[PDB]
Amino acid sequence: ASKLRAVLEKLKLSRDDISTAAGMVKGVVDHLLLRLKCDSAFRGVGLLNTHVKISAPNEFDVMFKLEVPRIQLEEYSNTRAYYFVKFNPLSQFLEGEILSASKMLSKFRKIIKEEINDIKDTDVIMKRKSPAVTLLISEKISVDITLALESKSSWPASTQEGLRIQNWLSAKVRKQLRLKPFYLVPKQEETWRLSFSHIEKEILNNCCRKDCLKLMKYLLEQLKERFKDKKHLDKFSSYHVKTAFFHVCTQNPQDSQWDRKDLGLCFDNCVTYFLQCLRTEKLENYFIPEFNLFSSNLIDKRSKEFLTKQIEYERNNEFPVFD
Repeated sequence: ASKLRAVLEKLKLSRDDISTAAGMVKGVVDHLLLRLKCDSAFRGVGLLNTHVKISAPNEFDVMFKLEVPRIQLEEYSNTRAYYFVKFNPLSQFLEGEILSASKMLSKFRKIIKEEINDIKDTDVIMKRKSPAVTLLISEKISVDITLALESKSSWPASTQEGLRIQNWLSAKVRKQLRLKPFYLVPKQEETWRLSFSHIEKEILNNCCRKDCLKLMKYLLEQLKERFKDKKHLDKFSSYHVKTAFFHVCTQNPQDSQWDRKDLGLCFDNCVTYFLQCLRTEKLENYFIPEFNLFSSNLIDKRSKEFLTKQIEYERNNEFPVFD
């Protein structure tokens, strides 16, 4: 608890340092939006605030939402996650009715690659590669730009038994969140994966819950840094940790179970469940119950067994990577 609270301080000591880089990123993304709106295709483009999400102190993530004027979806095979987008506008990115993910990004990447040349007293170069447009602002600040399709229609069938926040928060809240829009991002058979970045931020607003997530997130960040030379922990992300955390929040709905005094216990339980998911290879998507994020296809047993060893070692030795 003492060391965990000392780590939570180090996180507060890091966020105020990013205040500079936040403005540098915020300045560049605004430039790109000004041009994209001029284009007839990305005319209804906007920023979905997540201010911008942080993966590491020099690693940012931004998402450009584009409200497609009414869409129709077809579930590719029985993936429950990857769908086809079909259809006057956005007719250049069509393979008949099929909306091409490749074409959309190919246009998206070019337009951005034109604008980065514009200085604004700032250096910015693109890394060609992967559903995101990666940009290195100056020489340190990295930004992964993603293009998502905002749909204000009802959520897909596979979401029906997701977002189990009835006992934890309320069923009226769940309903309210399911009225908010859902987004499709690319990932190659020209199929679009679902995303709920906005819903992740929503539950942060409404204990040591967020503190447990911060530590759990930081634990992964630090383990990835130590074994960055190795190619094992590159597959994992904050989403995997955050998804696992939400499952523990469902299992432990009461506010009494997340008391400020019981930080180490609550953190140990969050660590324990994440370890269980790696061993069992079962981390269900919190929105798509059938979709397993730790499926052998996505993440091999080598990467999970390796992460299991490190996190166990850390807990056993009072988290050496923190100090």
